[PDB]
Amino acid sequence: KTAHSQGIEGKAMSEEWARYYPRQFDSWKKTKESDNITDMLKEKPALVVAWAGYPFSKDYNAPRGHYYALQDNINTLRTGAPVDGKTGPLPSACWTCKSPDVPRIIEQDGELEYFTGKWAKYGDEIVNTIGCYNCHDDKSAELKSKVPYLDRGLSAAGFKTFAESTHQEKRSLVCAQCHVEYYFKKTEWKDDKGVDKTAMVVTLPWSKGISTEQMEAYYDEINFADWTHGISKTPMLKAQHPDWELYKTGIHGQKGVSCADCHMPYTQEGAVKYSDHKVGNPLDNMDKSCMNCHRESEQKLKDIVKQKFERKEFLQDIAFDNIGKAHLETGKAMELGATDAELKEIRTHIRHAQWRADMAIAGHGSFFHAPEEVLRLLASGNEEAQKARIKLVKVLAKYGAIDYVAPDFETKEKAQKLAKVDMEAFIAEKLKFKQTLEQEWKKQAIAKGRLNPESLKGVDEKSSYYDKTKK
Amino acid sequence: KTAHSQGIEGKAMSEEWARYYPRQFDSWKKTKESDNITDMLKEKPALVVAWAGYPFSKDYNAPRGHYYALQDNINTLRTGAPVDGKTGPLPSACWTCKSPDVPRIIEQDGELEYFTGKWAKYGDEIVNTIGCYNCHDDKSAELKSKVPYLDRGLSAAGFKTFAESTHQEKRSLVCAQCHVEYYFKKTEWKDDKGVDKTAMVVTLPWSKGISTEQMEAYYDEINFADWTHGISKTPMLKAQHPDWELYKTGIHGQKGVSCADCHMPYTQEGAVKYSDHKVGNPLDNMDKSCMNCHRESEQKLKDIVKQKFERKEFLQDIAFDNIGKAHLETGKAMELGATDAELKEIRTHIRHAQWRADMAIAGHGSFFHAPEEVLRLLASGNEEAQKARIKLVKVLAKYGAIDYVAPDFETKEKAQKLAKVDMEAFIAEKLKFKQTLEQEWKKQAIAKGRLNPESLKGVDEKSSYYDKTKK
Ligand code: HEC
Ligand code: HEC
Ligand code: HEC
Ligand code: HEC
Ligand code: HEC
Ligand code: HEC
Ligand code: HEC
Ligand code: HEC
Ligand code: HEC
Ligand code: HEC
Ligand SMILES: [Ca+2]
Ligand SMILES: [Ca+2]
Ligand SMILES: [Y+2]
Ligand SMILES: [Y+2]
Ligand SMILES: [Y+2]
Ligand SMILES: [Y+2]
Ligand SMILES: [Y+2]
Ligand SMILES: [Y+2]
Ligand SMILES: [Y+2]
Repeated sequence: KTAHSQGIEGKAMSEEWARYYPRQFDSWKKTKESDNITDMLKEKPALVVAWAGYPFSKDYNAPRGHYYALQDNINTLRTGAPVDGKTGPLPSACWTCKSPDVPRIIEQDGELEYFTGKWAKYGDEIVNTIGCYNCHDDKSAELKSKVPYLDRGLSAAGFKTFAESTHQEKRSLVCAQCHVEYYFKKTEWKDDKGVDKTAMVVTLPWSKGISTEQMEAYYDEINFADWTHGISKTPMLKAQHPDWELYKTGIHGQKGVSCADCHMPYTQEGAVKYSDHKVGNPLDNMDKSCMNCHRESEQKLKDIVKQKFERKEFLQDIAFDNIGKAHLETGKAMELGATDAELKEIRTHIRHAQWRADMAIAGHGSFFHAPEEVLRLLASGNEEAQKARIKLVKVLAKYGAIDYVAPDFETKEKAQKLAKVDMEAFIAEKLKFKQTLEQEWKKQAIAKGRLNPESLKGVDEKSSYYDKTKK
Repeated sequence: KTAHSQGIEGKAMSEEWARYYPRQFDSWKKTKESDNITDMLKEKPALVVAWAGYPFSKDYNAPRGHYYALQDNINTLRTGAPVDGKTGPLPSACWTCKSPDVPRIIEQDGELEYFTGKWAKYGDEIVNTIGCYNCHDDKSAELKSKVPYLDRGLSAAGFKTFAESTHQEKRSLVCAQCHVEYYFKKTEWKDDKGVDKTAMVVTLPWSKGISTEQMEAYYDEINFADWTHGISKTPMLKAQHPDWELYKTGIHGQKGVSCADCHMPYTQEGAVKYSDHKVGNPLDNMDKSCMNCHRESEQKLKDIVKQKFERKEFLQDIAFDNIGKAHLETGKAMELGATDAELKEIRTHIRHAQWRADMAIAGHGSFFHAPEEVLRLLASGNEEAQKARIKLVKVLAKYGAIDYVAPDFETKEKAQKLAKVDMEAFIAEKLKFKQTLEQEWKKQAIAKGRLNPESLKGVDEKSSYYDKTKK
């Protein structure tokens, strides 16, 4: 048994586990070191055109340390600027994979109630970032999945549930609670007091399997769309960090190497043996993350990984350039009078092209986890995009614009202009929110004893729109 | 020293080495077991359209056992039907990588003289198939490169020559004498007797490096073209088995694993240790070819290799379908009056699209040797093809054929019709050649003591146009 077999008071605050596990706590807090903010819209402006009409066209950055998960969720322009617990653009489900307070609230008020309402609803309750309680039982300290949608997805796909999986499988599944692709399923229900409510439930699109094509069939079957494209009016699908799905069928995944083997390698200091909890870039310490299984040179392995990234970049830029042009050319055809019937096939191609390309790039480590599937997906997506463009030439020609040249979107500024994103307004409104309601959330959370000031150190120094220099 | 330190009389006939190396000779002759003839034009008819106007549109089969190299060189419709030593469509260089008689003749008459004249020139001299003398010194038995163009290519690319390479590197370079991409360089010269002659010299396009793009730049720089496309009139480049080039930068190649490690694995019978000379499919005996370095399941490894082949197939069919359509659409534009100036950019795209796609598929093991580069190449080639097709829509529209639908080529028969290949005539003419001049070549070679009847056992049972049932 553990030294806390009856549980841990205040379990949602990771600091509460420190007295029992100083090593794991100290390494866990070190993800604070990964504070870089890479603005993906700035690096890949084609993404702005791809996501026109959707929140990702406003703000989208690369992943950084777990230490910043909650604050980034608050800072992203995607969550907008609520003025109370009933306003703001996004639902409560947006907190789900950012805090140990989520399982706390779910175990308290239930899954449906948790998924009901606005993101702003839990502003002064969900205040701790990815912690011990997201992956560990507070009595046995054993690995556990705290989100019901994971098992439901696993079962639907023909996989064993978390409880029925091997220990090695669990070392990856704890990550899969969050590092997977999902969608929100509008779910109607009624609470104990007889009140009819509507929940937006996190759902893994795995009922037909976890391949990109199977998920595609899943979404098409239910005629689902995350949004109607702002330029092409195509019914779009948004892929979000399908890290586990892509990893699962990559060679390491097929071999049984777990996320933890590379990202949380075992370490030994003296006679002390434990798992490095500083989840980050495995290449930072290859002797612990790679050289236990590989006998070659570290530099050679790093050069190989770099090559994989370069291949992905090559195909990514091609696919999204054609996807972007397709969206714009469809928008031009629309302006000229093209009917929905004339654009149906084209829009279907675009929907599929971007779903495949986004699934390939949304998982930031996929270029390494599953290189070959990533390249195949980008090639497949590009082909669908070009099929759409070949057809668009004919539609444009019919309306007298065969020589139309889709506008360029090589800078974030130009792309957001094409996507009609009023950044100045969004940023101004966001800053107001941060200076008022956000501070009230934190003040109240601290007053109630749900949040310890210590955890906020250097947590709000950067975002894609401001930089106090370094988080 | 060896038991034949002064050399081997009749060294070009591998049977002559049997008295010294029975083990290697016995395994070497077993490639006779790999007699399957896979008609690639039948399996992938899109290749016929791709090679319209070129010999490969007539006959192109997958590689089989070394035992059949010489006979297949004779049987392929590509070498046609000469009536004497001064006729036939192809040059003497076509024997180069098919027989140990090649180095014999080169060391005798010199490289330029060997590369001068028709393929038919050496019909009764080059009669032994890939043998000991192609890779071994007949005095020391040490590995050697017998073709001067390999070192010239290696040096041009910044690589060490064969003599300066490590033993492990030589275990791959002996294969590279033949398993590489090349082109024929028209070379003018004058013999000792003062006669001006023209040679077609095998040349490795490596002066800018061995990557597909570098070779592409090499060919474009010298404005080279293997042939003018029969349908699109595009200046085409033909890629031929760039096995080593693609392997070199694949992970096994980067790690230093040699061709021999997988294709000629070390074997031990009792106290006897030797290299398995039955060059074939490593998957036939993974315990010798893979399991010495891999600790997983053989079935799992095989399933992974199968997956790689499926990914390659997926992209290959897409790329060649668009390449085929591009050729046909260009031919249609030509029929309508499109000028060379109007088609220049399109033809450049087609040339590059097919060069990249052909480089990706011409090496039959590349899907495994360098999976990621193969997928990237097929994706790149397809993109160039689609760029050509988008432009072709506009050219076709200008001439009133915007709704033109390129004809289908899903069967070898339909494709060869589009490529205007008179198979009946070619096969009839070939059979006549085989029944007359070929038999005379063999009868004379046997009479002169250059060929032993033993080596012909079951060697001429199959081809892509006849099957006595099984070679
Ligand atoms: C949900 C509760 C999560 C669990 C469980 C795990 N991760 Fe995570 N991860 C999550 C978020 C929201 C983020 C973004 C943080 C931000 O503010 O940007 C991440 C980020 C990572 C990263 C990036 C690290 C870096 O760039 O420095 C990695 C490498 C990563 N996550 C891996 C990972 C692994 C291996 C997990 C299981 C052991 C794991 N995460 C669990 C959310 C959640
Ligand atoms: C779990 C199933 C998740 C849900 C539901 C949402 N997010 Fe998430 N988010 C998750 C992970 C594993 C990651 C890291 C890996 C990656 O590819 O990003 C993230 C990251 C973020 C970030 C930081 C990166 C960025 O996009 O700027 C933000 C700002 C973020 N997530 C916001 C967010 C919102 C608003 C959500 C509701 C729509 C949401 N996430 C849901 C996992 C999960
Ligand atoms: C999920 C993303 C995790 C978070 C957040 C934390 N831990 Fe963890 N922990 C995780 C894994 C995958 C593992 C390895 C499990 C295995 O047996 O292979 C661990 C392990 C531990 C252990 C056991 C001893 C060890 O291997 O180090 C302890 C005691 C532990 N973790 C404690 C702990 C604490 C205190 C955390 C919060 C600060 C914490 N973990 C977060 C995954 C995750
Ligand atoms: C070792 C063989 C690994 C396994 C198994 C997994 N990951 Fe990984 N991951 C690894 C590398 C070398 C890299 C590239 C360098 C980097 O840190 O980016 C990655 C990357 C990621 C990322 C992207 C992080 C970022 O761009 O900021 C994420 C989010 C990530 N890995 C998550 C992750 C998960 C959840 C895994 C199991 C499903 C997983 N990785 C396995 C190496 C290895
Ligand atoms: C052991 C548990 C492993 C860890 C930790 C890492 N890798 Fe690995 N890797 C492992 C296996 C079993 C395999 C498959 C080959 C085999 O022996 O069966 C691999 C393969 C690779 C490859 C080749 C795959 C490819 O390039 O497409 C690379 C380049 C590779 N591994 C890199 C790598 C790096 C950088 C790691 C640390 C972050 C790493 N591996 C960890 C087993 C294990
Ligand atoms: C030129 C003299 C060659 C040398 C040296 C090597 N190979 Fe070869 N190989 C060559 C030809 C002309 C052919 C085609 C034979 C035919 O009649 O179709 C081949 C074929 C192979 C194959 C196919 C085996 C099969 O399908 O059963 C393989 C696997 C192959 N060659 C590999 C290979 C290796 C590893 C070499 C070096 C040790 C090697 N070849 C040398 C011509 C020549
Ligand atoms: C070495 C540099 C070569 C030259 C010059 C030529 N060939 Fe070849 N050939 C070579 C190899 C390594 C292979 C096997 C691998 C592969 O991808 O095929 C081959 C194979 C053939 C075959 C059998 C397969 C087929 O195409 O049907 C034939 C019939 C063949 N080669 C004919 C041939 C001709 C006519 C040449 C002159 C233009 C020629 N080869 C040159 C290596 C080399
Ligand atoms: C090139 C394609 C080869 C042909 C044709 C033949 N051999 Fe070979 N042989 C080759 C390699 C790559 C190797 C391994 C070299 C190393 O040291 O790693 C060998 C080796 C031999 C040896 C040495 C002992 C052994 O490893 O088995 C002998 C005595 C030998 N080869 C003999 C031999 C004979 C008699 C051949 C014709 C029948 C023959 N080899 C063809 C490559 C090639
Ligand atoms: C092991 C890691 C290998 C190395 C190193 C090389 N090859 Fe290979 N090759 C290997 C496999 C598993 C396969 C696929 C199965 C098959 O036999 O086709 C191949 C295939 C080839 C082929 C294609 C043969 C055919 O389709 O008939 C050729 C011509 C071939 N390999 C040649 C070859 C050469 C010359 C190498 C070094 C440059 C080489 N291979 C390395 C496994 C391995
Ligand atoms: C040792 C000399 C090897 C032989 C023989 C074969 N492989 Fe290999 N393989 C080896 C290394 C060093 C690596 C790179 C990973 C690492 O540990 O550094 C690999 C990798 C693979 C992979 C992963 C690459 C990928 O999938 O993209 C596969 C699938 C693989 N090897 C398969 C394989 C097969 C089928 C072999 C026999 C024909 C084979 N390998 C031989 C080392 C060696
Ligand atoms: Ca989604
Ligand atoms: Ca060539
Ligand atoms: Y406490
Ligand atoms: Y990062
Ligand atoms: Y130890
Ligand atoms: Y003799
Ligand atoms: Y074969
Ligand atoms: Y042994
Ligand atoms: Y790979």
